[PDB]
Amino acid sequence: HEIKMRFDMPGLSKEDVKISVEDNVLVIKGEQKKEDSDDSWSGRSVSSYGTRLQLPDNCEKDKIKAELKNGVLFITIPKTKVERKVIDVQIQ
Amino acid sequence: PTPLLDTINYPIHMKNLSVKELKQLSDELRSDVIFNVSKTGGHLGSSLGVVELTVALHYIFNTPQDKILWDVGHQSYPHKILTGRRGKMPTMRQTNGLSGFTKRGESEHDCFGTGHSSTTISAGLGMAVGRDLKGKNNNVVAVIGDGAMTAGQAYEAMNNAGYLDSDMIVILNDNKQVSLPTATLDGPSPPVGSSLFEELGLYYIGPVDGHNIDDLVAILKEVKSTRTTGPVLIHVVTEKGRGYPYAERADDKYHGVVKFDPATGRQFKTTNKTQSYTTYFAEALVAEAEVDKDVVAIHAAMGGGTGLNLFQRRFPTRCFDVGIAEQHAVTFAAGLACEGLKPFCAIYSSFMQRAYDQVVHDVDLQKLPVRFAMDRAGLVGADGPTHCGAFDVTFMACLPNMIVMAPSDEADLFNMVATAVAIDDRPSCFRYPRGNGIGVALPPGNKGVPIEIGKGRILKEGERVALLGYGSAVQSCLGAAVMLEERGLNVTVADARFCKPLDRALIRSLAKSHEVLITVEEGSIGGFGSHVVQFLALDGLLDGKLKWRPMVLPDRYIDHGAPADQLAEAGLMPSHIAATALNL
Amino acid sequence: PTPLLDTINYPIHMKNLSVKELKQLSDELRSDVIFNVSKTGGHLGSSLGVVELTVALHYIFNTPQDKILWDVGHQSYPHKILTGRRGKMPTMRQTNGLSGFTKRGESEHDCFGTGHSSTTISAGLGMAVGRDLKGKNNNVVAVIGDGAMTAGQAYEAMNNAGYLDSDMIVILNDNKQVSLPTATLDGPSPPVGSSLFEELGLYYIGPVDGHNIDDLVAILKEVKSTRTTGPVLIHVVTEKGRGYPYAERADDKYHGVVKFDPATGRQFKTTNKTQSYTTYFAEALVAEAEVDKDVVAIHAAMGGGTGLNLFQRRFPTRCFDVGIAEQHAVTFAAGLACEGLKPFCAIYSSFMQRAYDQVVHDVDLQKLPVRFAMDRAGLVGADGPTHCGAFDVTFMACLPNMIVMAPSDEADLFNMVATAVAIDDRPSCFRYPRGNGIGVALPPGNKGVPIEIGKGRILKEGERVALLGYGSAVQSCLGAAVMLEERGLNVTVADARFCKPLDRALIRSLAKSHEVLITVEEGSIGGFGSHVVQFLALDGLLDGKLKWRPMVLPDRYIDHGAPADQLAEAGLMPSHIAATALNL
Repeated sequence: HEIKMRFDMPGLSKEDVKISVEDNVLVIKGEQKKEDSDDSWSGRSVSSYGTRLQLPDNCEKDKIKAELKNGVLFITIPKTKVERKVIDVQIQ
Repeated sequence: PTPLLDTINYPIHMKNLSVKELKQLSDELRSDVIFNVSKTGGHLGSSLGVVELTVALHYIFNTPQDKILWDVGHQSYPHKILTGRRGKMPTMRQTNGLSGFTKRGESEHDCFGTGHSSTTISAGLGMAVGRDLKGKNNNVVAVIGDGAMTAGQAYEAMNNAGYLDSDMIVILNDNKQVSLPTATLDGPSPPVGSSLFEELGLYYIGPVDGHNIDDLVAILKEVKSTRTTGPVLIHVVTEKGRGYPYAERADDKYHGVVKFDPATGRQFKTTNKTQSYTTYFAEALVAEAEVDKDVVAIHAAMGGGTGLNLFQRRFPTRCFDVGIAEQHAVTFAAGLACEGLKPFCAIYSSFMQRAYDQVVHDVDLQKLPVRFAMDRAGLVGADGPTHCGAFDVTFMACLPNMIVMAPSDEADLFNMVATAVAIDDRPSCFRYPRGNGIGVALPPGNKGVPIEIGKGRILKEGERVALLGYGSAVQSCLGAAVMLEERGLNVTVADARFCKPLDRALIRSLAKSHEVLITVEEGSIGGFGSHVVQFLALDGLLDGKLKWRPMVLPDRYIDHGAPADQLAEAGLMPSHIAATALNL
Repeated sequence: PTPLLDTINYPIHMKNLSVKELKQLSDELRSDVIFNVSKTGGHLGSSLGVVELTVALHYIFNTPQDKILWDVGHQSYPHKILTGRRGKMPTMRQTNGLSGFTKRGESEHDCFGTGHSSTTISAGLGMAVGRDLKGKNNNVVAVIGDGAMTAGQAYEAMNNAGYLDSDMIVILNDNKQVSLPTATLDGPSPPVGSSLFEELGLYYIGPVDGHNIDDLVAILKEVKSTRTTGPVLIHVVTEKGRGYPYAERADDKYHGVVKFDPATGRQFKTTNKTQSYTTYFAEALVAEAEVDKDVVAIHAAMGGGTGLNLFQRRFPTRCFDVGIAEQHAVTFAAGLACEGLKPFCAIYSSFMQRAYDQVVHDVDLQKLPVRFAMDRAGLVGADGPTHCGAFDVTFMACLPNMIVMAPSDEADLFNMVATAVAIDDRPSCFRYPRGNGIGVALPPGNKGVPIEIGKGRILKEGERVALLGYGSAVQSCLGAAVMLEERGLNVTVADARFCKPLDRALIRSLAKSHEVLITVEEGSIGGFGSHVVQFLALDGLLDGKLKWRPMVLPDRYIDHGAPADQLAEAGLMPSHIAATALNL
């Protein structure tokens, strides 16, 4: 249904976190690398991952709520229904 | 008031119907389900909210073209109606009649016999890849509720599905998080109040409203012919109890509703003479929870079915809700049992096997202090063998470090809880049936007297022939003498409540005293009869040469129906027990 | 080359150390673990990547102040080192020595004895709420790998944790999705290639690099003293096999590495005379997979430990990877078994109980055609009772509709696979031990001859005394005669490979012919001995009055160590079996 995601991640690393909320695609690059500044702490924690949130309804733009880019990434964007609903992939 | 429904006996009849008449048909379905359930024992509120869906996925997808999969099967009432089983509802849940859940071995459209939560989406994925391996091009739909979203099988299978990209369908239910539970949940704890399953890899439509058949028909025909690629999951908004203004605010209060007044919801209050064991348990556990600090009970959403609501709001911090995940509980028990606490589990005799791993490894290898309350022992009565927990004496009592106890009445029920809450050097387990007895009051009225671990209990005097057993069985053993006691009391009855460690002293005394012995139990043959003869064998060097025949659950699955005839079917009405000795 | 490590025998020693020297210490740990494992049987690559973490969570959190929880226990080598068990590594995995996994009943810091995947985070949550209930203010850490992230207990327990907001710690491992498996996985299928479990309610830090102890120490001290509120989960990047340039590209190839050359990785090729049963199985199943269309094998990531890699890449679409979730498999079996297929499960005798629900309900109530390959029967040898699957004959053989079979050698192994792939009217199961025999070649070399369902097999001639049994046991029964055969062959041996349906004809013939009988099995007492006497009892009316003593796994958990002495410990070296009849 509608699209939502929060990132608890206390001390969300400032290496690479991204948000893009279109129709049924969504890229939510939530990431906790800690590769040099853990939160502000000494650590060579080489890491690699980002987050993906596709959506099984073309995410329309009725209500959007966002709180992010420092320690959380949190987004809520809507739709409901039909015309080829798939999440995490649209396989052929 | 059901015009359209007297015409349909399979979905081919309704294939050309229109949505406007589809809604009226769904309403007729609500009414027919209400009139049918008002006969007996129907898990109402779910199916009441489910009528809509049943309509949709019988209209769009053809069966047995498309292998549809429902949840546990409680909300299978509309499905059965629309699958050539409307005229059999006055016989559902009865003997020789319909099971209260989908049962594969009944009709060509009975796709996969459910009866345990979350045990379906895995089989649905299985059918999906299998049909893609036979080249066939079908659709496979798995319908479940949030009640099946908690357990493990659901999570693991759905992740693996999203991995395999096997073309399949999943259907989630109950947006408002009111669950879809096990059969005999009388009532869960009432609450006062997006599901990202993309990390599980599937496609997640819904929760759409499961209260306008227009919506669903404009979905499964519109996108989800085999053109669909990979797995899809369908959450649905469903007001459980929809269509019956009493249950509409009293769903759990009419979920497992007994034959009720279709006009007021009135149910039978005649059971107020003797209470159920499940009540006889939470009534009593508080008598140990008040006098003790760390007595905690553990349950997997079987509160009403275990009466433990007598325990929860009394001690709002010594009763825990884990959802329906018997595995996560039995360690969350042990995980507390290592804090010196005494956390004790109430979980149905059948529903334990859901967690038989942890009972074997995470407890008995740790010897942690966890007491188990195996509710619904053996013959559950009118819910089919998909709850016949007649293995508890088998899979538990084989473990070292575990103590197995089963009552005879409400007294012995709590005469032992005073023990299994007393001991915390190791784990133990309670095997109490579902039914009634003769119960003296609380340890106030002297019932909380702990008894020696591993001590039996002779309940009758009889020397030409012996008799043993426990669980509901010793009452039947009492009842076994009814055609026996008038024979000079050939029979003695010994409720050797301890299955392991056995009252090795009692059985030994029993052995040489009599010339014959007959155990009995409400379990398959891997339990008491096994252990007793295993002990009889080694002790046998003092002439383990007495005839011994364990009248256990015969090697078969006893169906739903009247418990009395289940005894008669399973060969456990007293006469069967009686006849056994009569041959000797 | 280990300066700092000869100084530490508990974390209090290293409390004041600095990160620069912490790294050197971790390196010394890599080297010491390599030199220790080069003695025997160490699950290397994980612990190699885990050294870093072990350091961090022994430095920051104090024990038994903070109840730390590891995964299955394979990567517990560094932990044991830093917990007063560095000097015992030359005795780990041996008799009387250390277990290869964390074992609560050993040391004050042995927090909760693991041995099965995902069975920990639940107990960690349990300890968390328990300590919050005793008023104590500690930290509880659960370390697991992605290998434990797949199963059910993990998902359910972690959801329930995120619900309860109980202050606790979780630690995930292996960012690159190489798993943390069961003990005896010789090799998984090599892949060529995040969680956001905040929806489950947790807090999810990582995967950070588990290759700079600086990183982790700047985390657990910096945020995760008890000031942390609720549960937290710690994924970690760990190159399994880190620190050993051979396993660094050959982790699974040195994961369960036997005593190897610390300079080249050389291992013992001496086993090339007779192959293991697990090889003797996937070698052979292909001889039925080539001649048949829908023969499919099912495994929960026990490929190498089941040899089924001989099956996977040969038939890239008839061998399936389900992760380590024995539940999701056994129905994904049945879910395929309803498509008329013949999907057949290879799952360890102990690891079955993880799924004993579905075997009871989702199969035997459906009578679906699923054949089980219970690998690692009973005494697993050098991995402790946390794999002693000596219950398979108990929990399975009690079910109606299920056929129980166990081999004697490679011949009978596949003489029966020709049966249990032939029959598909119902389910069946294979109980084969781990070890060796005397194996004639494939059905090419005449070993795939199916045998009558429920037909036993007399293997020796002997009339004063009988003998039975199956699994590895009949070889020992053969071996039982070694001190017996020279007594006029009092002994006959009957590998009655069918446990249910029993060869009721054979046992009957055996009964009256001899004056004594002795069964034997590699299972706890709820199995063959139980069923045989259950059948002996009812058939007993033809004088079931012959002495009978089931030498089964005694009621105890047999530890890790040498399989031969495990037989000696469990009373199963031939002399024990021998002595039994000798009393008569």
